[PDB]
Formats: sequence, C-alpha cells, structure tokens
Amino acid sequence: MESTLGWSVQDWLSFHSKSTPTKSLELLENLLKSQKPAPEDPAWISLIPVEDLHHQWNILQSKSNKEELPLYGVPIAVKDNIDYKGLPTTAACPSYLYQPTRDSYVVELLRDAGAVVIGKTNLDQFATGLVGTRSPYGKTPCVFNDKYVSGGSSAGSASVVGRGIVPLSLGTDTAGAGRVPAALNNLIGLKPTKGAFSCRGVVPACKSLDCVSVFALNLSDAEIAFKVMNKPDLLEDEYSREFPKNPISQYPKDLTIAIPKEVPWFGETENPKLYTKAVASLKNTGAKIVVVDFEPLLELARCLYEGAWVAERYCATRDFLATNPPESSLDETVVNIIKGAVKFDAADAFKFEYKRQGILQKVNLLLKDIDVLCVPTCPLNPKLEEVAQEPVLVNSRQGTWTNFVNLADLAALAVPSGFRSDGLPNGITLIGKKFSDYALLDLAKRFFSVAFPNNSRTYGKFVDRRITVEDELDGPSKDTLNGVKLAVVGAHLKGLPLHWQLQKCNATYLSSPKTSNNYKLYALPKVGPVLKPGLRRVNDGTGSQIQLEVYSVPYDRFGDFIAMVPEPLGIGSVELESGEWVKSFICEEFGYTQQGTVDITKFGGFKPYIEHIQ
Amino acid sequence: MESTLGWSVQDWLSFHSKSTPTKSLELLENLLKSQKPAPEDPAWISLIPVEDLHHQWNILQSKSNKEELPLYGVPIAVKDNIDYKGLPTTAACPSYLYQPTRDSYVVELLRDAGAVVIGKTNLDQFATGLVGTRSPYGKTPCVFNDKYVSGGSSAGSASVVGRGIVPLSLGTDTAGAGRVPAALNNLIGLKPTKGAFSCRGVVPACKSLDCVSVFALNLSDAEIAFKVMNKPDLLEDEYSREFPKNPISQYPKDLTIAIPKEVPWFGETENPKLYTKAVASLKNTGAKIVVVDFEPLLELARCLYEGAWVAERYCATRDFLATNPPESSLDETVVNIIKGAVKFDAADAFKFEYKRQGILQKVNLLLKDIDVLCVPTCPLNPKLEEVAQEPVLVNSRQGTWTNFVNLADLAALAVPSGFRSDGLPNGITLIGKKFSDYALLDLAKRFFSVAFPNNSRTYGKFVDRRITVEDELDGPSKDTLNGVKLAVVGAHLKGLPLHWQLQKCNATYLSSPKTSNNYKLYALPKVGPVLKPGLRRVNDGTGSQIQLEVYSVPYDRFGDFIAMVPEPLGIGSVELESGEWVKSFICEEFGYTQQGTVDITKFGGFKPYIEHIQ
Repeated sequence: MESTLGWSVQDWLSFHSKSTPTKSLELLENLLKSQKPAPEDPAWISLIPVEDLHHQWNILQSKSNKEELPLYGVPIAVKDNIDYKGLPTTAACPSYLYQPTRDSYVVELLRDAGAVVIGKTNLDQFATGLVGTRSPYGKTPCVFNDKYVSGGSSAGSASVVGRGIVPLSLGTDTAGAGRVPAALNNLIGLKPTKGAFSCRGVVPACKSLDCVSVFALNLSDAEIAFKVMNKPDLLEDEYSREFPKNPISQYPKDLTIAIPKEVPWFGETENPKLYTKAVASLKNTGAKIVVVDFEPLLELARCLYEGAWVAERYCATRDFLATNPPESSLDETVVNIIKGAVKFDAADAFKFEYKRQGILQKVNLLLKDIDVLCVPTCPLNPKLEEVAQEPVLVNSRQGTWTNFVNLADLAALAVPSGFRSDGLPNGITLIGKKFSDYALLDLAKRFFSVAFPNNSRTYGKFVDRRITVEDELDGPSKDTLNGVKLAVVGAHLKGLPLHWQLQKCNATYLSSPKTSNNYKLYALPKVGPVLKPGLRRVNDGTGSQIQLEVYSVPYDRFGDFIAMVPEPLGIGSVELESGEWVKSFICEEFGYTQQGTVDITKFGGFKPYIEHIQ
Repeated sequence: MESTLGWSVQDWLSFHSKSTPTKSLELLENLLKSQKPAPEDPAWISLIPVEDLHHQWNILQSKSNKEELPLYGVPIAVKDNIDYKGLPTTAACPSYLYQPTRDSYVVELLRDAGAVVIGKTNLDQFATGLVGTRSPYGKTPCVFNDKYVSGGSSAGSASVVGRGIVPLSLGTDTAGAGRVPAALNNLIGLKPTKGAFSCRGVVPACKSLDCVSVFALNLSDAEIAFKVMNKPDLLEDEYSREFPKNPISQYPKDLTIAIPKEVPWFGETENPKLYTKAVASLKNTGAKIVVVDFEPLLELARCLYEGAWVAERYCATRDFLATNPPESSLDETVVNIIKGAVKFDAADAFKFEYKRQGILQKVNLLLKDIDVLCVPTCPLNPKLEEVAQEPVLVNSRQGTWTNFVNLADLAALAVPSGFRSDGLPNGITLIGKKFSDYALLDLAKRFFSVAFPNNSRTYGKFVDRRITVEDELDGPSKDTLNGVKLAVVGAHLKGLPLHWQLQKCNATYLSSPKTSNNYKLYALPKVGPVLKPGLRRVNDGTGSQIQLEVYSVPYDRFGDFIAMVPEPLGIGSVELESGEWVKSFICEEFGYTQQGTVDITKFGGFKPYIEHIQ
C-alpha cells in the first residue's frame, strides 16, 4: 500500500494530517503486524496487542486540538527498562517481569504529545553493558551487517530506529548506552543533561548517574523529543532537576572545542580516519579546536571502574537476587558484575566519593576554558564473534570516551561521522556543560553542513537516501524565555556592525515592529568606526514611525549588555505601533543636537540610510 | 599591666600599635604563662612552649605590612582537630597523636593575617558529641558554672573564648559543634557555608559535611575571622568551593523568617521564655515571621541518625582502630557510635543517599519562599551529672535543631538571646542559604539593637561589661564586587521612596560624586504619589553640578533593576566631576518638556528641593 520504513516524525505527521482516523490507523495497524517479537526479531522483547493499539488510538481521539500535538500518532519504542502501562517491564530478565499499572513519566509525556508505543525493546540485561549481547532474549545485530554487534545496552531501540521501523525510541545511558549504539547504527543519540528527563517508572541501574535518552535519524526529531520530555517532576524522582530559563541555543561560531591529546584505538585502523576527518570538518565551521590533556577526565572514568558505583546496581536488584531465581534467566556476566558490590562497605562508598569530588575539582578547572569536547563515540565496531571471545575487554574499550560524562554532570550528543571502508558507520559525540542540549543540537547541524555538504547526509541503514530538511532546528521554544523585551534601531539590527553584542548575551529575536506615531531618527556625528542612530520621542505631532527589531535579553544578562552601551545612547522605553511600551534604545538630547546631526526620519529606519553614502 | 581578659581583636590591635614589639611579646608571654594544660584546665589539650611563641613572634616581625594585618599579634586557640605545625594534633584521643608538617590552610591563613596560636583546644573524642564530656583529657565546664557542661564538640574553643582568654577560637561543625557551645557560653558561633573555609589539614569526621567554624565575643571579630578564612583551596580539599562575586550583605528590612510550627522542649521551662522573646525582638526589627511545618527538615536530620553517614567517621578512622590501641585512651561511647558503621553495605549507603536527595527536593521547595530560619540553638542547658545519667539522650535532644543544616547545604550563626532566671545564657541560631554569611551577621546586629537596646549586650562570662562598638560591621569588602557602576540622582537616593529598589537588587553604595558642570535637573510633572527628577546634559555652557549617589549593581541583577524603570526615564551615562563616565539615570527630551516641569538646577540636587518643598 505504502512504505513506512525510514519515515521521520514529519513524514508521519503530514500523512495523518491529509488522511483519516481509519486510514492512518490502518498504516499503524499493519506497521505493528509486520513486526515479530521473541527470538525471531531479537530487537523487540514484547509488542503491543492489536487491541492495545486501538486503545491508545481511541484516547488519541478524545484529544481535541490534534493538529498541534507535535507527535500525533508517531510510533515509538521503549527500552524494556522504562514502564509503559500497556506492556510488561522485564529489563531483559524473564523472571524480573512485572506489569506496571502506570506509565513512566517520560512515556506519559510522549503519549500526551500524541505518540503511540509499539513495544518494549531489547537491552543488555539490567542495562549492564555497551555491547547489546548480554540478554537471554537474543543478540541484537547491527542494522548494516549481521556479523556485527548493535551496541548496548539500548540494543533494540537503536536497531529499530536504525532500520527505520520507528522514527524515535528511548534508551537509557549511565556510561554510554545511549551514545555507543548511535555510532554503530548511523543514528542520532541524545544523552540529555542529567535530571532533565525524569526517571519515574524506569528501573534504577546507577540511579544517581542514570539518564533516559533518545535515538532518532535526524536533529529535527531529536529536538521534538527533547522538547517533549524536558519536564521537571521534582517530587517523584529524586534526581530530577528543572532546566533554567533562557537556555543557550547556539554556540559562538568560534566556540572552543577541546579534543584529546592521546587517542587510543586498540589496533583499530579505520575509525581513526573518520575521526581525524571529523575534527578537520569542525575546524572549517570556524570552531577553535584545542588539543587538551584529558587525564583528569580519564581519572574520573577510572573511578567508575574501581569504585563502588556497581553497588548502585546491587542496591536496585539485591532483593530480587535473594529470590534466588532460575539461572537460565540471568546473564552470568551481568550478575557477576553486579555482585562485585558485595565486597564494598559503606565506608568504601564514601572513600570513593571523596576521590570522585577530588577529581571533579580538576575536571571543573579544565572545562572553565572550554565549550565543547569532541570525542570519538567509541574506538571499535565489534563483531559478535569478538565479544563472545572477549566478553569484557571489548566492553571496557567501548567505554573509553563515555564513562566520565555523567559523573561530571555533562550533556552529550552522539552524531554520525561518515563510513569506514567496509561500509559500516561511526561517529563523534559532542559533549557540553549542563543545560547546553539545544546548543549541542545546533552545533551538530553546523558540523553536518560541513562534513556532508549540500545534502549528502545519510541516515540509519538508508545509505541511499539524503536528509534535506530533517536536520533543521526550531531552537528553544518561547515558553523558555524570561528576558527583557528590548527594541533596537541601529547598529544592533541583524547584519549591522554590533548585532554580535546581542548574541554574546544570548538575545532571542521576537519581531520587527515599528514605533507608534511619535518619533524622529538621527545619524549622530561619526566618532568611532561605526555609525549609530538615535531615536527621539517628541510630541509636537511631527513624528512618524521608525523600523524596530525587538529581542528578549535574559535578565541575568542585561547588565553584560548595557555595559557596552556608551554615551549618548541609553536604555529607556519606546512605544510601539501597537500601543505597547517596551525597553529600548533612546538618546540624550545632547547627542542628536551636535554639529553634523543628520535628521533621518525620512528614511523609515536606520537600514536604508547606511547604504547610500555606501 | 592592664588585664587582657575580655579583650576584643581591636583591644589587641590598639595595644600593639601603641607599644614596642618587646612589650607586646611580654603581654603574649604573660598570657601564655597564665594558662594550664589538661587535666588542670580541661579546656587546653596543649599549650605552645615559650620558644614557639618567640618563633611565631619573629615570623610576624619579618613582615613589611605588619600593622595593615587585620589580626596582627592576636592570640587564637584551635580545636585539637585542626593542624598547627607547632603542636600535635590529637582529636582528643591520646593514641591518635600525630605531629603535622604544615599548617592546615585555615591556620595558615590566620597566621598570614597575623594571628598567634597559643594552643590546641579540647574536644569530644573524634569530634563526636554535642556535650563536651566525651574526652579522656577532661570534662570542660560551662564558663558560667562548674556543675554545667560546656557543650560539644568544640568544647575547649568555647571555654577559652568564653573566659576572655583569647578573642577568637576555631571549632568544627558537622551537626552542631560550632553552635551548641556558643549558646551555652554566651558566644557568637559562626558556622560558614560548606566549603568556604578549607578543610585541608583538619581530621575528617563526616568529611562531606565538615565545616571549620569560629567562636567570638562579638560580630565584628567574627566577620574579620570570616574574611580571612573564607578562601578557596580547590586542589587540596575536595569539598572546598569559592564564594561567588557580589555576596548579599543585608537582607531587606522585611525579610521572611520561618519558625517551626511544632517546637519540642523536653521538659524545659526556662529556655522557651527566651525563644519567644527572641521571636518578638525579630518581629520588632521589621521582619515577617512565618510559622512553617519543619517536618521535611526533621526528616533530613533523622536521615543522619538512621543512615550510613556514621560510616564517614569509620572511614576517617578504621586503620587506626585496627592497630588495636590502648583501652584507656578511647571514649567507649564514641568508638561504639563509630564501629556501628560496619553494619552498612555500599549499597545501603546509596539507598540512604537516594532518600537524602528525595528529602532535599522537598526542602528546597519549602525554602525558596523563605530568607532565614530562626531556631532555638539547643533546647537544654545540661548539667554535668544529667549527662552522666543519660550519655546518649541529652546528646540527641541537643541535636534537635542542628542536625539538618549541612545535609541541606545551609549557612548558620549561633547568637545570644539572653539569660535564664538562673543566670545561664542561651540563644538563637539564624540559618540562611549558601553564601549568606555576611547578611546573617548583619541580621544578628539588627536583632541585637532590639534584643539588647542602647548598648546593653553582654559577652562571654562578662555579665558586667557592655558591647559598645564591637558588634558593628564592615560588610563585605569591595574586592568581592562585580557590577555596573550606576549614578542615581532622584527617588533612588538614600532615604527617598524608591531606594528600596537598589537594596532589592543587592546594590552596593560606592560614594557620592557630583556631575561635571554640563547638567540641568528637572522635577517632572507629578503624576503618581512619587515625585521624579531628570538630568539633561547640555553643551552650551549653561549647565551646573548635580549631587548623585553611585552604586555598584551586580551585572547579574541589573536586568531586574532596569525592568522597574518606566517611561520617560532611562539608563544611560553621566560624566562626573572627575571626567569619568558611569552608568546613570537619564531622561527623554519629552520628559522635561511636558507641561508642569520645574527647572530645579539651582538646588544642586534632588534632595534639597524635596525638603524645601516641605
């Protein structure tokens, strides 16, 4: 009838828009029928019954402003880690199987945004691994080549978006499980700033470090997902934390990107090529690339390995393990790992925590200079064979670049970097300070325009298709501003010499209105190398309207900005064509009174004027 | 010659400034000699031998700013918990004795600022207790009466400062040891924001909760000590953290002060009479007292008794106990409290941390609303023999207000509230948010001037002496500032109706310059109930000089300020008498052109014209 495989969020929406509440249930009805559970498709642990689909779809029908839910009837998958009321939760352990009577906060949000859950996706037992092989439900393969591992622990979620069954899936990520699988499947892996997404209704692994995460095929959809799940939840998740107002949206073009001085590849020879390339590619966005000694960070990861954090896993599972459940239910590697906790007492937990904080001091000194870390997502693309032969060594290696991110409270975005000779994908992860998530998205779009020029970027398994438009970003929503509505008229307008002064203060554009009928404009005598105007409210009726640009300037930032404003300009209030009043550039009478003040009200705004003695 | 007993820091300083080095030294020697170690004075574990005094004195004399040193030649004591290189550190356990190479940073900062260490003071063993009695070296009495307990664990430090022996002492505070001994000895106990004062070179107890603290006879001395010790030490104390720029120096006159709904006294009859009177004096300062459910805070405190924090003590101390050490050198209650930690898995420790985090989510919501908490410092004035009956009960009742402050990351100040009919002191601890230390000191001063009207405040044992000038405050020094220099000319002046807007944005007064003679001042048409002026710069030589006050407004808070500036005023710039420019209130043309404007230039400033107009 049609083919859904590889449809973006947008694709799915526009279909549903020009189609009907039965014909678009048809498409979902048999997308669901085309899927297999169990051992037959190792990617899916359970699928929704056909009747559950109907039920979700009914509720989607009560919703009254349908063509506004940013995710209306978009199918999605969820690590069998994260509760959904419709299906059981397992954590890739058949005997751990419980039924939640309530959605995950995060599922609940996406359902409210109009999404349809399709089934619980397969993971490394108890989210413990970066391979994707450590599950009794089966070994999920890389979407490109069945000799190859999918990555873990979010194995099924990466696989199912990778072959485009679904445009979005959820994973979790403590130490790489939402990053490593992006690389191996040519996907986008967003590891949100910690605490931004709630973990209510997700089974605890390392609670104090855990994050729900998202796989998509493009920046576009990753953003949509992130906007929908970045929601507080304080009283029901002990590690939730509200995002601040005025989140940055875009780094400066010459932002500082650190790359590591020592890069271990462990024998790999293809992956270093793609990395080297990626860096050069950043250089040509105009980023300042600086080579940094990552020792403190690798010190921080050695904590995770030597410390008692394993005991978090133990804390979460020890009652169940005392149940002494059937052995064919447990992955021995996972169980063994988790029981390492027994050797650590309360005092050791603290001793290691002291060490964690010590290293954080160093780590915080390093990051103060730097905006973004660029890191290979992972050294290897392991074969199923290699991890069977080395079930541990391979796992550690895949943890090289991912382990420190959560312990240092950073945000990260795993993004594709091209293809090795053998036709398999790898990538880089961009790591930013907390709350930088929209800016990471933005920086990735900027890296894509260089590294896959024109529109050559590929997605998931679809090596023969091209992103045109699906890597575009909304940026943060208006909901998130809390600034001063300030109007500009001169050097601060788009393109004019001082518009940077607005960007340095993460000013956000609002609109281009005109002043009311009350105003006059003047070129003041050129002192510096920039020519500047100067508004004037004068009411002997003789005033027309001047062309304005209005920007929200974040409250905590306005000082930074007004420090740059010299005599005889200032910030007062100008009345708009709207009758509304708004903070704005004004001028001491003195300024427009000097010799060589040209009246410029004639020309409508400052724009025309500064181009005709030009 | 005269008696040193009860001398302020300033007493010490003005003697040295009017005396010869030799004569000063004599006074220090005499002082030193009049002291007796333990057991004959239970307060002192060790005194410096005369040759260390000389050695200290000499290092002082080597300095070429010696007079400009805020603590020049002031004697101080330090808890036998805190390293001074000239004496042994004990933690009040004879067999723990060791002899440090270097000073603890905090003592090193005191020394650099001129302090002379006279000796190490007695504590509850390993700083475990709120009573002062858990010590092999002796049971230190309340400086007011022999049959009463000094309070712990900083027991010595409160004795010597209470007896006017030394104007400043160092203690530590995990769950009340900097606070309870102040209430009980009529002292000021400053417990700073976590991480403000370094913990390098102090023996850990609950390392993730430890603060070094300060006792003093008066606010002024506490502030001075604070300013010297509040310095970052990130690379050598993994819990050290720098104060940000622009710390608040004063709460608004009408700040919110929370008190508890339910206030347990455990059969105390005297103490509640003091607490109620303290509450009333604070109502009398203009404060808004709110009755708050303290349940969440009390949940956090019983997190510490029930939880695995006691394992931090074990952590600090297990190697030492393994070396099966002499029985007689140990306090059995103490070692039992500590050995109680072996019950706890790493995984239990995390479980308790999850809970702690959950309670904090509730605490931080409860507190956003509030500026300060007012709490009885401690319910009881325990007698020595009451403690010998109840070596555990009394301890924990004394903990009913102290146990949540550090777990929640708060600042605190234990301050005196008067005397119970039987002649004993108690008081009030004021609890503020992180980095609020300066404003807490100022609030205490405000409290005093109502609680102890026309200079009738007592200090230490000195029931017959009167605080004249020593509770006065410098506020934070100017190098803590980072703001926009802003001139005001009108209703924002000191004493005028809109001045509150500068305090509410945490503005700091700089000075009172005039403009250059290029200025006119106008009283704008009275519209609201608040009259307003406007500056006009004019070139034509017809200007004059107008009074201003110039403030520093944190860059941080300037948006909040400008947001309250309406049409026709603005913020631009003023040239000062000095030729310097400086942000200033300015005014639209349209402002001083309106029907009803008065030229007010002849008055040389807004204030003279308001008083004339009356």
